[PDB]
Amino acid sequence: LNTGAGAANITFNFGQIAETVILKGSVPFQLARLNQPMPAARFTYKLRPL
Amino acid sequence: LNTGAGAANITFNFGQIAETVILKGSVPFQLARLNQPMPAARFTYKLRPL
Amino acid sequence: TVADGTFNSMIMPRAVIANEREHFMKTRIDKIEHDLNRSAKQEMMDRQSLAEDYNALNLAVGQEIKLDIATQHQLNRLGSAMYKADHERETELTDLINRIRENEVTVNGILENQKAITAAERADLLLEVVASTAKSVSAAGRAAADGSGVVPVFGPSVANGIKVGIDIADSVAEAAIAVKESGIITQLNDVYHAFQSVHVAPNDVIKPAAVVAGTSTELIGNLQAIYSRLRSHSDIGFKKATVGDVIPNSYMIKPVNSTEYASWQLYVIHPVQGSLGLVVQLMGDALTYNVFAQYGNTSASEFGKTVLTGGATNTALEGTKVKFQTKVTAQQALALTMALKDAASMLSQGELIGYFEQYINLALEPDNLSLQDNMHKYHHLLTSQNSPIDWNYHDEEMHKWLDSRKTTNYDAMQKKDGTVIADIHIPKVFNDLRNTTLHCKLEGKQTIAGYTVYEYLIGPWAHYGDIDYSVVVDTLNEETKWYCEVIGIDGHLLIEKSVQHKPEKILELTVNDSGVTSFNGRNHDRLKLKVYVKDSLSVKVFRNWIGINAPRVKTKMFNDHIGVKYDYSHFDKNISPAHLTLTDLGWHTWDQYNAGNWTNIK
Amino acid sequence: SQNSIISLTGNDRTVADGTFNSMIMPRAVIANEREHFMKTRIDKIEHDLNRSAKQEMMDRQSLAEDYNALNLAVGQEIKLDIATQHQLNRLGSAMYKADHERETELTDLINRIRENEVTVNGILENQKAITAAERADLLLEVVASTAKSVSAAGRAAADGSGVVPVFGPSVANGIKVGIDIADSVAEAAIAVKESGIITQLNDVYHAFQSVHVAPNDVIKPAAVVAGTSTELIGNLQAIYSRLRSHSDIGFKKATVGDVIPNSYMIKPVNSTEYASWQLYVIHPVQGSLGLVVQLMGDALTYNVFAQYGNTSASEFGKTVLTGGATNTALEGTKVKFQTKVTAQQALALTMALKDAASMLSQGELIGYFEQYINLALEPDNLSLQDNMHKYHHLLTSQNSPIDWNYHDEEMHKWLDSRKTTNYDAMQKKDGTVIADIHIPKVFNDLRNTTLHCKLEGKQTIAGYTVYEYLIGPWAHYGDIDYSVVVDTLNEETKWYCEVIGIDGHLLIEKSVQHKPEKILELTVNDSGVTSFNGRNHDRLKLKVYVKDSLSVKVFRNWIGINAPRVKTKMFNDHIGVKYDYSHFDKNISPAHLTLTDLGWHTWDQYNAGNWTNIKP
Amino acid sequence: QAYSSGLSQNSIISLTGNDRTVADGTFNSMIMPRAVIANEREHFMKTRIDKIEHDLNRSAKQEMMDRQSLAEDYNALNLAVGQEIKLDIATQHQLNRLGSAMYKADHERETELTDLINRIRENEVTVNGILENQKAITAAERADLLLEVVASTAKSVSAAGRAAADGSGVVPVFGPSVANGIKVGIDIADSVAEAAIAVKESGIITQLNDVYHAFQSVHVAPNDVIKPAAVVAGTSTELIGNLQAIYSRLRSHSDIGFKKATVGDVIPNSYMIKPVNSTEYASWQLYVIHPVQGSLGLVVQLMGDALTYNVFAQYGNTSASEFGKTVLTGGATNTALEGTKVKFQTKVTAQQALALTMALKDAASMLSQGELIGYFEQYINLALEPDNLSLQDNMHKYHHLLTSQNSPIDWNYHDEEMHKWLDSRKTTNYDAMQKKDGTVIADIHIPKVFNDLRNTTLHCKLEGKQTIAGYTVYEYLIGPWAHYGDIDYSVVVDTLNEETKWYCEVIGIDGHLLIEKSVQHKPEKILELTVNDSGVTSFNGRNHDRLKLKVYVKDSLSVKVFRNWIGINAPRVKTKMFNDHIGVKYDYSHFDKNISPAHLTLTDLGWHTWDQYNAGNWTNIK
Amino acid sequence: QNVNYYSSFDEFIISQYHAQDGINRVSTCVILGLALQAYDQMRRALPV
Amino acid sequence: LSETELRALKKLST
Amino acid sequence: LSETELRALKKLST
Amino acid sequence: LSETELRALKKLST
Repeated sequence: LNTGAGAANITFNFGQIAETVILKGSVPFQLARLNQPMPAARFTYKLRPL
Repeated sequence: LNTGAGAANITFNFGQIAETVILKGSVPFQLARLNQPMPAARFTYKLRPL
Repeated sequence: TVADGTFNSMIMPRAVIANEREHFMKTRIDKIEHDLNRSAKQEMMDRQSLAEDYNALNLAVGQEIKLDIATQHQLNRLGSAMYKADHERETELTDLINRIRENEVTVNGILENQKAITAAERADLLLEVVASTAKSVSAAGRAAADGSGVVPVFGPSVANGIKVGIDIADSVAEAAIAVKESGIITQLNDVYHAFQSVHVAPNDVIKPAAVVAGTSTELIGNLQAIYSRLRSHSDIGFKKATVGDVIPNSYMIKPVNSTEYASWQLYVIHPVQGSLGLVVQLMGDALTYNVFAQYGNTSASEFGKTVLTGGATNTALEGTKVKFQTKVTAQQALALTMALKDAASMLSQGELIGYFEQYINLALEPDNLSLQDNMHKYHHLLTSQNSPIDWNYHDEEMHKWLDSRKTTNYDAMQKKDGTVIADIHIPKVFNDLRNTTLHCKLEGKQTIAGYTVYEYLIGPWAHYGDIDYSVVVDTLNEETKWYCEVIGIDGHLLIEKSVQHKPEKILELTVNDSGVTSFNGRNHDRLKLKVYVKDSLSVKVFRNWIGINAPRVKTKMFNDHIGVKYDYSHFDKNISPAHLTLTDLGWHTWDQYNAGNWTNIK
Repeated sequence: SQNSIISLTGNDRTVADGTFNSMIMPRAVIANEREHFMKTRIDKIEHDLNRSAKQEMMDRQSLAEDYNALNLAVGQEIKLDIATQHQLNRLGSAMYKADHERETELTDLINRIRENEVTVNGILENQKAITAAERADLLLEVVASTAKSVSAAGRAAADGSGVVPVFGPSVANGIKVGIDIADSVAEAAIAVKESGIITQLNDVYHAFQSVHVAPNDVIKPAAVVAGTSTELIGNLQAIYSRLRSHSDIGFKKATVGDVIPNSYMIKPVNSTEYASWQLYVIHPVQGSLGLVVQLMGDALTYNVFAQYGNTSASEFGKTVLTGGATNTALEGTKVKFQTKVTAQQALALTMALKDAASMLSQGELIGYFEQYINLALEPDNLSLQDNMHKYHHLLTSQNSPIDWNYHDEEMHKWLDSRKTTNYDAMQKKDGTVIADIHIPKVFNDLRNTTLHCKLEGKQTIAGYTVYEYLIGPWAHYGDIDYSVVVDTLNEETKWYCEVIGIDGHLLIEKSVQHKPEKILELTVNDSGVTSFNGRNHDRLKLKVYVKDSLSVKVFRNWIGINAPRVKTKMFNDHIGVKYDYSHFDKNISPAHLTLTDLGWHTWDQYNAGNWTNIKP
Repeated sequence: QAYSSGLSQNSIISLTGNDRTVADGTFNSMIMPRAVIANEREHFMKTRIDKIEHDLNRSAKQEMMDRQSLAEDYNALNLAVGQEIKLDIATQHQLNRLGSAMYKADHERETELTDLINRIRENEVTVNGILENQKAITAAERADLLLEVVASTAKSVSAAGRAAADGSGVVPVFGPSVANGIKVGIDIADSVAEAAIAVKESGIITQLNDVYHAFQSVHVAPNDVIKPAAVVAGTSTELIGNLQAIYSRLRSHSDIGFKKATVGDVIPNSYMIKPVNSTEYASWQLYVIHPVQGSLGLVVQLMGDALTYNVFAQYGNTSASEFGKTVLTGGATNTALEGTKVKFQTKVTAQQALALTMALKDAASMLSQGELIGYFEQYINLALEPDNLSLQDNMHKYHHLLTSQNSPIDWNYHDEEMHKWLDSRKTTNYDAMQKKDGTVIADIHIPKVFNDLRNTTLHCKLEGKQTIAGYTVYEYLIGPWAHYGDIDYSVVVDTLNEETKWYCEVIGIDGHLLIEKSVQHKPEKILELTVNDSGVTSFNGRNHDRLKLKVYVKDSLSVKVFRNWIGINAPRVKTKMFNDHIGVKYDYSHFDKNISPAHLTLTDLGWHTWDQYNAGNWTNIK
Repeated sequence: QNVNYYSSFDEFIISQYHAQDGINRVSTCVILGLALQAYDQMRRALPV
Repeated sequence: LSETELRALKKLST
Repeated sequence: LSETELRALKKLST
Repeated sequence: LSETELRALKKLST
């Protein structure tokens, strides 16, 4: 929950051991790697923790 | 290194014995043979010394 | 009813940018349209009169606008045309907002019960239940209904015949300085040759606004939010010419020797009215895009940091480059790019190329109904609060970047030549479009008892401070009396001046950080000014900020528009100056007047 | 082969792209949105070049003074201070100028034919195998016509200003549409209400575009079966009589208080499928009959319907001519367009296309049709073009399948009834004062209304500029008055007016500049013929000679309101009575004029040439 | 035997491929050239746009109103008997409208070329480096680089860019627009009275009406010419000489085009013949181009995949055929083919049309039939260069060959022959009409004063966009001269103020002359010059090929300059070639200098040399 | 649709003969006549 | 010049 | 403004 | 009519 004036950035660390992680959101959201351009909002993300 | 006002032309002669010469640059550069149009800047060139 | 296939090729969208004759034909009618309404011979004539009116405003030292200098006159010609076209669109939006509010019950029924139909059909239905002046949402109909002011500005025609190379060497004589002021530097000449303004009609905006709207209040808020973003980008476009840099040109890269089955296209859009750019790549049936910032660019790269990604685009492709000028905003172009990506499988390669190029060059919506709906849905998303792009952050950063460039260029030129030469070539007064002291010539098509009515809309203000409004009236007859009416929510104020050929101050207003003013004890976001003149020839209105480079009000968004609602229903009512009496002038609230007669008090 | 019409694509119905045959294939201007957008922009540009909205606003005050100075009776005054009347005058004045110029060019063509009737008769009789277009070229060369091209490109080049079709949306730009009074019978409130039109008139203008047919179009149908010069001239006059009557009806639809329908095309919502069908509904504003064309596959069907006597439930009236079964309830996208051809011209191509339905591809059928309706561009297929002109003559001739006189008369009665119904309805709702503002009863028909025609002069004789105005032909009978307004830079000037008849002319000298001056009063009988100095005439020529002129205007006024109509002349009526217009060309030199020269003088008094000095 | 040039040509790759037919629904199909004359929809749309541009800049209502003022100005020049331009006559007024518009476009093009020379000469070191370093790139690419190192106002060589950069005054003259509403065929029968002659003078004959309906002027921009000029240029001097050589040929053709209307003959019309019922894979096209501004014509035939062309002289025809002698042959062309005829107006010169025809002939095997049709018709009808970069360069190389000293066509011989033939036609038509009608009628319809564009007394209206301390600067370029004799220049100034103080400045190589007149609404003679047989004049002791006139007016409304030759039909000067331009060089860099009338004292007026001034401050002497 | 109707086969064959490309139209009409001759005999024996 | 402008200008002159 | 109109208007004022 | 032309013409009349 964000109570600030502007949009915030939350960093997620899933380690390096797990092979695949699937992220689902209640609403479409934006996720990108560190220092990488943000994509358009979407419901589901398939990521490699490494 | 170019310390002059404008762009400079550097002539490369690789002899006539070598069969293939491959040129790679730190940044994309322009290279063309004598009396040939200069292409767009590329990282790598494959050349025949003959 | 199976066809032979010849008809389907005729309705197939065409590659306007790639085909040269199509690109030659469009430049010609855009030049003709600009010369039809803005004549170079006429503009050069009114230079002397405009210079006198600007000098007669009695501006403070360091804020004077000297039209005798060639650079300032050229920037005024661009600014006045750009500000005029934006002013009509804001006036049309205010009129549309009024009509929706009178028919809220009928509008609400349409929005609730017409979710199935297309966006264009919903817009046509909405414009019919309201008594809208323009009831066509098609591109052909919009061109017919468009007026003279809203015509886009053609840059190359503006910078024609202006002397560029004037060389005075180590001479400080008054005669030499006078010759120097008559010319413009080469940099400004390249700026105008790559300048084309884009002004979006309210009828085009209603389709994105009504695509997901459920109530009349939401529809009005969506319309206002889009025009808040649209007006902000128009300011950035004018400031780009004010600084001493050269604006980039949009271009398309095509293969030098294209193949039938292995062709590719790369589009780079550099909207002058915007803070972000778009790069679209078409390789086969795959479409990729990247949104990049137009600020912070180094000398080596023409692209700034990319803020939104839609794949991988290779801007180092080798081929022929064709320059073109966009007729849509970055948000409008991005909306189609997202829509085209989704429908790439169901669309032919020729359809992908034709639909994209027609929209950027001619502002033509695709004939496909499914494609049209998705684009307008994406247009709403990009202009909403949940937009993937933080427009406020990028608009503010572009403002900061442009200010730094002006200081760097002015200081660089000051060292090379001097202070006097730097001021001629880089005027510091102009700054932003809404900051600049500008005039808006008014057209009047309504006559009440021999008095022609000229309408001007004060605000909305993107800047805060103190603002003064002045009116100049030219008439054929001597010793006339003209009246000024300023309309608000509570009432109107009537003024009689009876002075011609000179500016006369009619209003002084104070705007706070929220872009609202206190007019007779009530908060107003905008006001309507009507000037009544008998046998008029020209009526001009000047606006002026007391200080230079007024600070900017934060751009309003959807939530800000629904939070506070202002009534503009009173802007339609007018008075009859022929029947005015002495007691009628002054500030008078509606409670005093009888119903329908706003000229004479009870 | 058996078919005379040969499709550009062969029997395989495939034409390779980039080949010459594909390059010359017709284009679907209506169906293509790029093509439709381009045509609208060029049309608007042409209208704004010749007619300037900023100029018409400035000239409003000058025109209002002139109309009041005519001293018209109560109930017949034209008040241009009212916004509704000013908008109606703007549309009517441009409409009448275009019709006037077309009539003037027709008279010159008739004179040229009669001068070389021996050569013209030889061309018509000897040569019958050539097409209509080729026959027109030979006739326009044998006669020394100023315009010698029937091609669409040559016509547009030589069309000139004043005949450009009026663009409704440009006229309606910037006018106030909504004003409320809220029960305020006051001088100030009534003055404010008079400044704004209502929504109905705004919608009428956005669906308005006039059609004016050049004499070079009329000549091809006229000479398609003509065998003599008299038949050629009689056919030319018969077509233009029908065109002028339809043009009058077009203006009357704006005066009566209802929204005119808009022509549209219905095409399937899904593009690029197997099933292909198109429906065209043409509502000609300048006519009394409409057209509905349906093309399913290679099958073409049409239905001609009456534009009068229709209930609010159905836009279409009764069907007066049938050519198949057409379904107007088809669902799809609707694209609105403005027709640039008359109903007869659209009908002529529909009959020709039906005959060659199986001999042409669908793209050819659509492209040829849409180019004609939306651009007035005749088909490039010469065989198809010849058949269309043959049907155009048949639709005009006495053997026409459509009784045009009956339908035109019904349209006039229906429009008059609608005006009365709308006036009574608004009278009850608001009041007499408001009703008169919005539905003026003074305008009525185009040639019945008091109207002004600005004149352009390119001929200067000894420093005097000649402005030519053609009086007549008249479609109404009664008493008519003509007035002239002359604006000149000089403080004091003398200008001359001349009226040419069959035998002699009348010379008038006047001095009053800015106020209108009455020049000629005439009485016209039920046959549209006036008695000008003992000789029956069907039209007269009025020439104004002004020195250092700036503007010259001619005002036409009928003594009584709603002048009764004259039955439209047909081919048999035109060949019955012949009038000579060869005298409309001769001029006079006001500089070399004496007091004895002024007045009514017959030709016998003058010498050969020297129509100024009366000494023989 | 067809003419064979050994010109080196780049290889050309077609969009259609090996099978020589484009695939359906491809990007190549969308960028293919397509016919504009053959298609009716395009040939109609382009005529409408061409007419619109003419009415925007030149309004018939304005030009009709200015007739009274223009007639007074010509009368006030006090010309000798037999040399007076009487604009009260309709035929003379019509010819003046054509002459004034054509001369204004030619003057503006010459002005831009003069500035382009100045920029090149200023940046000679950088220009010389580009020419010798970059000899392998295309001609269009060389032009883009050259226009960038110099601070050219128009830096675009693309067709869309050229159209935008072009302004009013260079728009081609639309002939049908001029001849609209003018009375034709006024008939007075055996009447010699003053009233009858007054009516006769107000009309024109049918022949002049036909001439105007087939007239369309062609004016080539300097940016178009820079590409042919830089194909083989090695130094800056060669490039400038090539630029001047091309415009010398172009200007000579413009004078001939005006001379065609002056004579009593009707001008031919360019037309295209196409099959009545075109059959796939059996189509053919025949193009006949009669350039108004030229001495030679072109016939191009496209049968199958074969391109055949013929260049025919436009002079010496016996009226039995519309083609003169053949000067250059490129095959066998059959002009007796039967088919539909379509009339068009060419927007390119004969030298430009021939260059593409030669380039297309060499590329016939490598290009499909449709590409040849599309590229030819686009260039002839719209002046649109082919998108094929290799084909465009080949066209420019041929364009240089046709203008160079080693051209296969002797342009000087044919241009001179056309002048002699046109003079004979005027005498024959005048004598024939002097017998059938009277001498008075013959003078009205065939005026002797109108000979050619740079011989007839013509006016040129000046446009002003530069203001120096309240004074608007109007610029007129005196010269170059194609005729030798004595030439007088007059200036007409109209100002809203009752009393006005206006100045005239004439700039030469060494110094400038400043004059003050203070006379309104009447011509004032400024300069009288004597031009020798080589086209140069002695202005203050030095040879000048051209001068610059700048007029300074306060609160100006219209400034007109009148050019007048002492005797009618002034003898011509042989057209300069590349060698002539290289041999003698004149410096035009001083034409950019300006003065400030407000800061002018009485001693500064007169003739002063540059050494009397400081750097800058050319208004006030030391 | 889009055909003409004739009272007799005599009228049909003569009308096609006088049309453009008549010599190759009558050849088809003759085969139609023999087809119609077979149709008459077959249908009279087997009425349906 | 428009007719309104010419008439107004003439009145001013006299 | 045309030169004809300007000269005519100048004469009226003077 | 332009503003400068109208202003100049009014000066001549007065």
